[PDB]
Amino acid sequence: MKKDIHPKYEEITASCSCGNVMKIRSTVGHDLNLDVCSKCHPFFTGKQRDVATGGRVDRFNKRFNI
Amino acid sequence: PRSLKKGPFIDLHLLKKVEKAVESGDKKPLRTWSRRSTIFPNMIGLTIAVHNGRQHVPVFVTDEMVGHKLGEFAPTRTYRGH
Amino acid sequence: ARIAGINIPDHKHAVIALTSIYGVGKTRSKAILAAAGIAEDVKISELSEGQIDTLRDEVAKFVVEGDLRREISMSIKRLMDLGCYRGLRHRRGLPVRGQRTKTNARTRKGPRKP
Amino acid sequence: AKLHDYYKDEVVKKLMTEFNYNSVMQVPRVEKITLNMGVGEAIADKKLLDNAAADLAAISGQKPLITKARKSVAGFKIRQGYPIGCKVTLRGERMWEFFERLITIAVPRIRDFRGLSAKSFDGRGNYSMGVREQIIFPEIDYDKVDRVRGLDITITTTAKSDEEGRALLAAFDFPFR
Amino acid sequence: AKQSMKAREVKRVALADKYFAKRAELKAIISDVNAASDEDRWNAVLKLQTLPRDSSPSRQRNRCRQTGRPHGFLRKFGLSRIKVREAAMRGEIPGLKKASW
RNA sequence: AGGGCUACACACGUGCUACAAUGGCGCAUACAAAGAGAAGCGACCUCGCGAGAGCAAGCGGACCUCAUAAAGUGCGUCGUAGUCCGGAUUGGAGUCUGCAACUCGACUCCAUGAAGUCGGAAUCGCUAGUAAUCGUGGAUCAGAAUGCCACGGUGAAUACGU
Ligand SMILES: [Zn+2]
Repeated sequence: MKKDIHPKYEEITASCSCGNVMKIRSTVGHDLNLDVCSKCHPFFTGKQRDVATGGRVDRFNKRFNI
Repeated sequence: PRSLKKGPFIDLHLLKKVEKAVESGDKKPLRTWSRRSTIFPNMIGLTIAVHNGRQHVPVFVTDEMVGHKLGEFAPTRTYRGH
Repeated sequence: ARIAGINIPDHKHAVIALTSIYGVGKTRSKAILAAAGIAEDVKISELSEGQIDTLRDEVAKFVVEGDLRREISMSIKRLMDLGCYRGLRHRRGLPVRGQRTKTNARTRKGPRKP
Repeated sequence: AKLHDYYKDEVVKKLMTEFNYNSVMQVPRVEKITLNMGVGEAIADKKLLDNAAADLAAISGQKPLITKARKSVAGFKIRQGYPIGCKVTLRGERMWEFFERLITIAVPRIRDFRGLSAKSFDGRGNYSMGVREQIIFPEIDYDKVDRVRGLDITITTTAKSDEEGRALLAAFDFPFR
Repeated sequence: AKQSMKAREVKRVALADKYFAKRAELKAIISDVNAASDEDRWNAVLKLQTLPRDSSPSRQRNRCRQTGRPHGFLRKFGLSRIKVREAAMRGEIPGLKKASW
């Protein structure tokens, strides 16, 4: 392909709360810190909560009422 | 705000209806009225049709959609401009 | 002055020229001036560099100009993003805290243009 | 792209059995992916197309090709040769890499993701979908963004039936709700 | 005479006095430090909202006895300013008379 | 059952606050009046900056609670600055009530604290304890007032005249 017009396609890291770290090339540049992936995803599971996927459980145990 | 010593507020019908759903489906909402009930992190992933005075406006429960009231997401007056 | 990346004034009571931090009124000003152990009515130009560094590393226990600014920004950001009513008041740049709206709120709305 | 390797090895291995193909060249291949963004309203502003262009440029590591309206039309008050689109052609490893990127980052990132469709296959195992919002890609800022513009996609394969593209994509564990 | 509003008030007061001393202690369960906020007083709240919100003593407007008026009420006499002024003029209120100083 | 009466391009009307050194803050310090008080006041006590919470005596009251009056006085501080004036707004975190505080409660703490430099044309009130100001209490009231009513506290000018 051409040069100097195509965006930069470095390989960055997709490290999700899923805990999976994948090396994709993209136009991101920085190390990417995620929340959900092809794994730890609802549709890719049947578990409610497919991963902590957000610690608002903390506030929910900050107010404890159950 | 609500007193901590007092806790959260949520209708029992809402909780139990919510429970039967987390028992027995994921695919459809509930048609509620309790704009004053709170959103439990356990209701996440649902898209309940909450009343607003005349209409059951639906609200998809997400992580951040936890610490407010059902009435917070069913506006009541329709302003457009003058 | 250059503490916390800002340039708090000089020839000013220490509690007061401490109020210049975006996040310190007088209360937190006094709080810091005590937690570091410096007199209040000592002007800023009346302060040494040991106490300054003490202040540097004492104010640090708060959120600061850029950090706090950004912080509140992200808070309102979650407001807007979450899709709530307060988010809508904020979106409009209106009273968010429950004021009357048909006449007042020349603070959020701005003066009576139309 | 690992997906490419995975294809070449495991998906290849699977499909030769799955279709009983006697020649690997008879076996389907993903040949290209085209991301078209029918901006359309670029008749209004250039920068939105530019923003869309920046968007389609940022999302995939390949400068875009700005499409133009074929003819002028009154139904959209578009004049002929006017840039009412922007698209990119991903093929090869970039295609595969963006593929892995896609199916493993942005597909979760779907709002109320209920599964991806299994029928928007144009008849020859060439799939076609619609994206409503770009923010699913973390290549987006979501704060320094200008719109929620989507685009449409035509993943043109060498599979020849819609079902074959379906099976092929299933080999990639496509959602297929 | 709007006997609908007055039947609502009487019905509301009747059930608040029926289930009285119940939401009282159901509240006593909740302003006290025990019950772990989740074991007794929490289940207690459930029981609260099972209990008719229409048995609370705050839903009442404290309406005038003769007219059932929402406004201008006065906890001393139980009647509006109007009905009470007419009685005051007529002398049926012992001792009451227009003040002047 | 919910929502509205609380919507908000806007205009107006009342009312509140301020724009400052005759003052702001801090400190200390006294002088009221009146009323209310029992599904209430609630001393104290204890916790909690605090919202308040627990504890809780007494009080149906010339006796117990609101309940310190504030303004003042003196100390210092601020030093005329959008300021140590302001304190809008907004964020967060609370306290409180209620079935419940999103619409649509109040308060508390922290934190930015906006306009705002005394105000067009015009225009209002008032002749003495009045104006002016200080504060107080009460009603309604689950909770809810800058409004209402009432109390005291400082306390002046000019009315030639038509
Ligand atoms: Zn993940």
